[PDB]
Amino acid sequence: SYDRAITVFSPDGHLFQVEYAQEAVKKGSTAVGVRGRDIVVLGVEKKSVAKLQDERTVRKICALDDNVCMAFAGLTADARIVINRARVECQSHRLTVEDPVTVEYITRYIASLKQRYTQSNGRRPFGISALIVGFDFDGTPRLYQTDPSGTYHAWKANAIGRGAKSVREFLEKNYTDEAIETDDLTIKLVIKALLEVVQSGGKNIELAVMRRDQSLKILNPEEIEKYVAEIE
Amino acid sequence: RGSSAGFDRHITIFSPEGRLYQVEYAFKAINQGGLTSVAVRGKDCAVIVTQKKVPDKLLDSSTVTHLFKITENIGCVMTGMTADSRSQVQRARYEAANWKYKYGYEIPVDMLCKRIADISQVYTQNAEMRPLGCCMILIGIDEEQGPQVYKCDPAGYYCGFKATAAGVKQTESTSFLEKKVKKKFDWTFEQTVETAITCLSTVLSIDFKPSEIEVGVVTVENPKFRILTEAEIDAHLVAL
Amino acid sequence: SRRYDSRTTIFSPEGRLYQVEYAMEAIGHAGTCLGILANDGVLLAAERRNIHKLLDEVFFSEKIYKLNEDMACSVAGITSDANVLTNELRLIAQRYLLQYQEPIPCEQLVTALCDIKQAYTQFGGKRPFGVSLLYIGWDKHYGFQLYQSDPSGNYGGWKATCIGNNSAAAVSMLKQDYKEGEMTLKSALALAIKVLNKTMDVSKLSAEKVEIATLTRENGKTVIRVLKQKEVEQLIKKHEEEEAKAE
Amino acid sequence: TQNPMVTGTSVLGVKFEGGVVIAADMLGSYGSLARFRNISRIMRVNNSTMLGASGDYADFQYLKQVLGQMVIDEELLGDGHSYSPRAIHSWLTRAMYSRRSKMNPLWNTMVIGGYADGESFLGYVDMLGVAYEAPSLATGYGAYLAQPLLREVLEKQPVLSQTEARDLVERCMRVLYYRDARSYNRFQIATVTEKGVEIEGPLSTETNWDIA
Amino acid sequence: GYDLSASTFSPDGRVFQVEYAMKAVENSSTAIGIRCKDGVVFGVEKLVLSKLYEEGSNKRLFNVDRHVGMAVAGLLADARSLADIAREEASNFRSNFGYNIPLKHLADRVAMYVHAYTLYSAVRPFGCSFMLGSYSVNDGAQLYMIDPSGVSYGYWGCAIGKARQAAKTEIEKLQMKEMTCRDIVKEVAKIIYIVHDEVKDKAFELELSWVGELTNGRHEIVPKDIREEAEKYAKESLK
Amino acid sequence: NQYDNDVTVWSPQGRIHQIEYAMEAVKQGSATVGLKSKTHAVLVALKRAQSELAAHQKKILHVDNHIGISIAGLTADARLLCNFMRQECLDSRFVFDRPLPVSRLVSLIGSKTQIPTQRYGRRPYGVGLLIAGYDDMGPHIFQTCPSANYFDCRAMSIGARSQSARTYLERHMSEFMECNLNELVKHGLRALRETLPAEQDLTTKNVSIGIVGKDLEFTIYDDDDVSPFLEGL
Amino acid sequence: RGYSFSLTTFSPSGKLVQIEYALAAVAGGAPSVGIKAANGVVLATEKKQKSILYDERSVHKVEPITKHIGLVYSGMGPDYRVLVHRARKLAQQYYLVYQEPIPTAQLVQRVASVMQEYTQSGGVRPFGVSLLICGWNEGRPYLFQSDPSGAYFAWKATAMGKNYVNGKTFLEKRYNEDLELEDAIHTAILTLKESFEGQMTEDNIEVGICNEAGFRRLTPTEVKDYLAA
Amino acid sequence: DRGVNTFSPEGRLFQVEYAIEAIKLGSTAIGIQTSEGVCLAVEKRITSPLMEPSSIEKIVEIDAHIGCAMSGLIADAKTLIDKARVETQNHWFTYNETMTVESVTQAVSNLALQFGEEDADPGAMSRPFGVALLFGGVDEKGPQLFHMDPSGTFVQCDARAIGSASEGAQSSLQEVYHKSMTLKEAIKSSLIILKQVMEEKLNATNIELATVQPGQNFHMFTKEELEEVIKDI
Repeated sequence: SYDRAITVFSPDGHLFQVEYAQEAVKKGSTAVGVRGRDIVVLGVEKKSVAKLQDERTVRKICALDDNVCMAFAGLTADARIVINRARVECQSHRLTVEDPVTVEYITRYIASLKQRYTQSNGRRPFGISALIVGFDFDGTPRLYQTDPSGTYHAWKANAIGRGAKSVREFLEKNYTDEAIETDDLTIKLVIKALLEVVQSGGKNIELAVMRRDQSLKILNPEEIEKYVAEIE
Repeated sequence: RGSSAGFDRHITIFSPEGRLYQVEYAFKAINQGGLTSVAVRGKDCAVIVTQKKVPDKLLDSSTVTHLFKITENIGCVMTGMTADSRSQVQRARYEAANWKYKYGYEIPVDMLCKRIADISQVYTQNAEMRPLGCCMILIGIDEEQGPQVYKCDPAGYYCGFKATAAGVKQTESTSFLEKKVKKKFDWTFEQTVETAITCLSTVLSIDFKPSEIEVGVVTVENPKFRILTEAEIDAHLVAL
Repeated sequence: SRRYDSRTTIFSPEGRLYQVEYAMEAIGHAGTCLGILANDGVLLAAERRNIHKLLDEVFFSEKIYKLNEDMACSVAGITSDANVLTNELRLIAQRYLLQYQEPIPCEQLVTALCDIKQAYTQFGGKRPFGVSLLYIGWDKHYGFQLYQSDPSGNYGGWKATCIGNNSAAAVSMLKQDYKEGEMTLKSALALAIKVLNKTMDVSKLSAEKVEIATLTRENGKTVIRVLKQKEVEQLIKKHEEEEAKAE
Repeated sequence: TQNPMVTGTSVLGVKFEGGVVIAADMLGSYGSLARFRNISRIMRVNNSTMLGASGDYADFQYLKQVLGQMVIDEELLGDGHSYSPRAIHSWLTRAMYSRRSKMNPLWNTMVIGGYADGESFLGYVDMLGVAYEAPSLATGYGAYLAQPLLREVLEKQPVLSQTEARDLVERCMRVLYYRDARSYNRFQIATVTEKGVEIEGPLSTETNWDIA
Repeated sequence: GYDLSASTFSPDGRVFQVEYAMKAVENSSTAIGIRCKDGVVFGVEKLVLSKLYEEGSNKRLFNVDRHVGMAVAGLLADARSLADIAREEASNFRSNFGYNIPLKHLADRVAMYVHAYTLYSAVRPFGCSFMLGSYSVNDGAQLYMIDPSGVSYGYWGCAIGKARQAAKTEIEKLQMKEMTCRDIVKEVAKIIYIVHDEVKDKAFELELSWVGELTNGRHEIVPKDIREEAEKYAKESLK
Repeated sequence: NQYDNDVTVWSPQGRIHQIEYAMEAVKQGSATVGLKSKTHAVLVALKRAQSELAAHQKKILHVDNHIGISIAGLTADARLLCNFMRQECLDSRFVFDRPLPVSRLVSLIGSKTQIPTQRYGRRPYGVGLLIAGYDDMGPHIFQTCPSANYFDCRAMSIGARSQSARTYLERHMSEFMECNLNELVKHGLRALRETLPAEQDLTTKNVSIGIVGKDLEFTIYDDDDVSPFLEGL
Repeated sequence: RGYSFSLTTFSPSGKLVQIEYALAAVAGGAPSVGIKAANGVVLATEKKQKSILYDERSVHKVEPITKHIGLVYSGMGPDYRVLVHRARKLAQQYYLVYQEPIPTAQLVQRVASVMQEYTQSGGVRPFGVSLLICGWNEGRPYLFQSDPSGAYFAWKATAMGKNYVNGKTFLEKRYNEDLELEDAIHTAILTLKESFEGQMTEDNIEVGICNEAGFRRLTPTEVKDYLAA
Repeated sequence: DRGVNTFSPEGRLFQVEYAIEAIKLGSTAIGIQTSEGVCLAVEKRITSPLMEPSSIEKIVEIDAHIGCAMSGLIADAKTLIDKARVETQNHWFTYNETMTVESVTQAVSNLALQFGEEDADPGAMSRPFGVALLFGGVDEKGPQLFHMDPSGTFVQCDARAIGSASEGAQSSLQEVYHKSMTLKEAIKSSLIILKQVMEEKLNATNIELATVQPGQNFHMFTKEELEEVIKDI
């Protein structure tokens, strides 16, 4: 077995391999998540439409379980590995506890795996950051973020990937009880946040909503265009 | 010519011209000992004469030897690094034992040479270990081929020979033998010892004395490997 | 030994996996392989690179490989690694048919291989596989599907895609020539010759220099057929006639 | 051993003032057959400890080699420390229990007699790891024929001399020859004292009376 | 960079890691061994670095078996490790074949373990050379020395350490083949005292061991009385 | 240069710099003194406080009723060796029902500490230990080194400014054999003091004492229990 | 243990130089030729010894794998001996399961798999040998080449080793699809002769032939006859 | 070039010394031990208003009588806090007793330095843990506070500050700490020193405080109780 230490401390106490992983996340597409009162919204920038590419195969928003779903920025191949591990985990949890995993339970597991790959021999940190969003059994909307370092925090709204700082600055000044009262207002907040980074507008923006006690819904391109016009 | 790129000359990997310098440096180790070995086959005999250098009068000379018995009927002359040599003598002795236990007959000298050369090749393909710096010249009597002199090298190359030499004066010995064998071969007869003794004597300009050389011999009449005593070696040296 | 290790599975100061990027450069020097999805079927058109006169034709195809009874793939990159990945693809398909007794869905087969490819890019200390594959197939969930995978372990479904030499130029021409929803295997087997006639700058398509395979559903059975050289020659002839007519 | 093969019979032991004495017959039986009639089932572990064994003789031959090396290993260190008679008894209890727990027992009941620090040691070890120390020991049929007699004498006179101990051992060996069908009339007597362990050669209870 | 691993030959056919390992043995005090007709006597110049050290600390004469003794030079930690290997090889030989191991076989088997540390980069060559000596009625007296490379040869008188060459001149002026152990012990002490350099090496404790007909084929430390007579003869001879 | 980053690389002068480096760690630890009489072996340790509001650290440890250890170097490596020593002593009292000879334990530590010095990817142990034990051979003081070499000592000092102590010990070593426990303990305390930053004294807070003898199981005297020994200097 | 990291890796231009260097060793090997005729395949190799002190009948370059499959090579003979053993063991594993001689194409694929492993495994170098495998199966002659990379090719005629490019040009102008093994043996000797330098003799060259009867190595005496004409 | 376990010419281990620098970049955490209990305070260091301050957990409970304050790479701590919690429950299952704080600190400090790449284990750690821990609890010995560092060294501290402003809070701590200080006075002293070092303005949402008291269990102060103390601060 290859057992070299890929992730090692550097003078000044910096794990450069973890910092290089975050540079890959910064090269990723922008993913935005706003936690509303009865709706959690996740929207991703469809970089290039490609035109000759089936979109169903390049979706960056997935469902780990019936109550949880996640968006990612960074390497798509590393993400597929993390999503599959979290999907298997949610089912193993339902079998050993007979209850749906909590949003933070799965966020904790995804982070703990992303961390062990930063302190295990023969492995490179995962170059992906995720936005785990769901609804706890109590019905509380939940939004968490994971870093390639294994660090996770809960947020009211966040942005990952290219132009995260710009989008998060926008959400910092445009997030309020007002822009969250209506499910449509929550959706248009994510749309406007991405439109700050997305140049095409509407055509290059995937979006998904998970209302309480309901499966993840992928808004159709026409529905997205409706809000994009109303938000103009 | 000698282009290098990477650890071409530190580990066993191909040079820009596919050369494997590490094996080439393992052939320079064989000549670091300073001794030369000569093996000649005759009509019914195979002889292995080697140069014996007991540097100190405090060293027991009975322990300073390069001739070895792999099996009662297979003999070996080792040239190069002494510790690497004793390692291959042991692997040969074990492979010969495992052979009789699994097949029920003594191993042919060609088959012992191929096994040792196959193990040597693995040191040329793996980078965790250095090749062994030693050459083994094996001699035996095949039931259907008679006298057999085989040599394996640090690269994994093995071949059968009418007469061979290994060590510092390998080239000069080769030429000496590559003229007698051409005329009428190492004059076939247990006195084929004279060709070997004279080859080593001529190349290493020296009139050997009974104690300055070691001679091992296998014959169709007496197939068992035998190390000649100073008196027997003296008889041949006095004869010439 | 840390001195002789190349550290293939590590990041770069800019969050880049260079072994994967270098392998992708290798793929861009291999024979052009184009895939076009039509309403009646899917097609793979590769550029033959073994075109010496003393070569014997002893196989069904050099670049196209059947992995299932309903799936086939073409490869661009290192042939040795493609033989390894094609054998693994065939086992994954057989292992699924054993567990469920149904043919494997196409994207499920591509994901399995891409999971293996991605693992060589994160751990192990070994080089990645320098092979990008174009997969064509039919399933009872999405029907005729074309997919492309990379040494990174990243796959994607496409309506028309190219991999190999002059691949970018091909994707450009396919982009301006592919009519989504209005493509018949005839118009698909026509745009293939057009793209190959531009990607393969080496003279004009010579039939011996190209390989064309089609996957179609005939009476509830998926049929993969490598067009015979006679058929390919007729296609190249029609393209020449059409171009001349427009002149 | 799940099935004992060539076995030895009873081994006796008695501590006296100045050391201990062990006695065993020189016979190995193959199920009723006196097959090997010149074997020693007594061993000098070191200068202060002796060991007598009943049961499988190949299992005893294994212990003689393992304990023999254990002593050679210690005497190569030159540290000034040595295995005491009690330490050898502790190791044998640990060894017999370890094997019994693995369900692969050494079919052997051993009597360990020693002398160190002006103290006499006499310890018993069975194949199941049962071990104890006592003024007298009798394995096999000596547990029913010899121990009763030794215990009677060691009750009235708690401390015996070397002359008394040897006399009682030779008397118990005669009763074992008269009533043990797996016994033999050739025996060895080993004595551990401040001079070390001494083993006496083929002795005979030939002092047998047959008024029939 | 051809001298950083034992898995690398130089462009000249030399493994410099093993040559560097033997430089460590040449930086150690000398240990001399002389074979006579009665057996073998080992002698070591044990330099005492600290006066706060008990007598017998860092001993360089070991008992590898009832009949075999080991003199050592170079790293004592590596030497103690090879004494454990020699002790284990002798133990397994007695358990498998059922007799005292011949010193040639013990030497050959230990030399092979040493040579196994001269072929890979995962391990470093041992930094110690040792002399194994024994005496049996069937084999007689035997003296073998093993080097960091793993070469084993039998000698009539060997010397490992910083003064090996000077010690060898003195040992070569002796008729060991005709002398007896009782007479050799004084000569070993004389040579160790003559090779010792007080100006540089401060002070030393002469360590003496022997195996022979007198010890009945048992390696042992020369009796204190015999060692003291030897040291008195040694100092008197230096005069 | 390229001969001082691995323990499997001999320098051109026959020296492993990594063992020399690990041996520097012990010289970078609080001084610890150890001396033996004819009946007692005492270990005096100069505990060092990280801050004015921090306990010293605990430099003296128990291995078995007959053995105790004073530490110098990496405390984590010291705990790892202390556990190996504690188990080896438990194993001896479980199999032979006898206290493990102190000399034999030191042999085992030198064998365990030598292996990591000849294997690629492994580091020498960075702890120097002063072992004090009583046995059928009397009181014993031993010093172990990161190089895997050990020494039977009449008295020893390992740590920072420990040469000052070794100077005192070498001068007074002649009288230690025939000494009472308090005279012996005070001799050790005096030497540990000779290793103190000029303007500093041996308070009950900065000193620890471990003792073992014919009738005394290894005891670690700390805090007020050191007051009896300190009072009288 | 051993190194678990690949010694063969991708260069910035997307090339594995270690395999390129192994192909340099194959091009510095002694000349080898293979010709697939309509009734069999001839494998001929230049076997020139350094001196008259070598037993030419001791070690062979043309070697049988099964009874219908035979191999020749150009490169490092020690590495070739490893691949000959593996080819024979793979050929026997096939017979033990399907109880039929292994198809020559199946053997070339299985051997090429082992060769590719030495280009992606850890601590090992690629095999510095290119192999020419000839086999008779299903009443058809087969000639395949195997590169150090693990890539296999089917040929009608091919040359390897020193002067392989000029040899392939000669074979291109001489090879005729309608040929017999006897005519093929002559052209193979002529191809080696073009790049021999000396007098080709029954012992300076080694030839092996595969036909419906099976694979065999032409005896020095049989080769003596061919060299005469 | 150098592997994880290479000693410096000063014999210090580079990976352990770079992990200590990693802590100097963490949020300041202060721990004070009084007779009436132990107080643990930490700086949340919130980055954005959109973050949920509750998600930042720098003070955790190992058991009802033991709490822990972390500073440095927080993700690294998760595995260390998991070992502490399992070791405490294992001690309960085996001996039916609460584990002492020194025994919990010793069990976790043992996992540090257990790293390497020489096939040390299948799931062996590759590098040291870049975290410093302040364990505070109440055993049979009373309120106790221990500090553990990435070197595997643990110490009993009456008052200790770990993090970025330790080289300043410790000076302030050594100027306001008295053995007789009450828990309330200690709690106020922690917040005052934290408010000084903290870059942001200390509020009831940007700091975390918890206390272990002889009778009461580990208690994390809620905004209401924090606001009361911050009012006096």
